[PDB]
Amino acid sequence: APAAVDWRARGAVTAVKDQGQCGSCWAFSAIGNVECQWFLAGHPLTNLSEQMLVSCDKTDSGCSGGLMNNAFEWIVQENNGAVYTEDSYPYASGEGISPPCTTSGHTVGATITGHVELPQDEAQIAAWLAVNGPVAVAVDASSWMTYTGGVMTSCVSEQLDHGVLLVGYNDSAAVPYWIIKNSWTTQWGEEGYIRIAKGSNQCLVKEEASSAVVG
Ligand SMILES: */C(=C\S(=O)(=O)c1ccccc1)[C@H](CCc1ccccc1)NC(=O)[C@H](CCCNC(=N)N)NC(=O)N1CCN(C)CC1
Repeated sequence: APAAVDWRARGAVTAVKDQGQCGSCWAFSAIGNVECQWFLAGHPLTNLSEQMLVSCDKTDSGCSGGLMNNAFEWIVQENNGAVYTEDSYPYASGEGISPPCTTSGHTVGATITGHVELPQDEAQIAAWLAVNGPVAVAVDASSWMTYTGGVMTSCVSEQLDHGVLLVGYNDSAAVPYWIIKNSWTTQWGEEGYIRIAKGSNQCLVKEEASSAVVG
């Protein structure tokens, strides 16, 4: 695989978002993945709707949490692959209350045909990401509360509790690392991103890795 990949440098990753006071991290992870996959299929980079998932995906629990794999399956099986634009279905749950699901009035921004669940293997995930783009991952982020920068090497790795987006890696660095897009504003971490060490299953990053499929 390439020594290092950074999909942000390639124009494939939208701005860092803010879930607000809502446990919708799973929807931010799934949507960020779709955004990147849609771009990488040759379409313009477009913000898509986390609210669609939070309000309408009843196999998940809105501001009380969810699974990115459930979100991808909902999009395909219950929403015929359609993912609405952010502009037409804007985020409204930042104070913890998700408005009721609505269908009419929204504009489809992207379409997916399925999703893949990747091996629980950091090298295989990296190699897949280099060719196929950013990957949704579940992590234990309990120990991320005071992170302000650097490569994390003792992430508490005990219980999957958060969903984020792998956007790159660097195997050439002194301490190889993953580059992760979080959804806690750009004031958190490294302009909204975190680097965790790569090779040691930091934060259980290998355990629940997946991606939408476009086309
Ligand atoms: C989002 C995580 S967070 O950004 O809120 C956060 C904050 C501080 C530290 C760490 C993370 C979301 C929070 C859901 C929540 C739960 C209780 C009270 C209030 C909000 N976490 C998740 O949605 C989580 C994502 C991991 C998916 N993978 C997995 N669980 N194997 N999933 C769930 O929380 N979740 C899914 C499973 N279901 C049985 C329980 C709820």
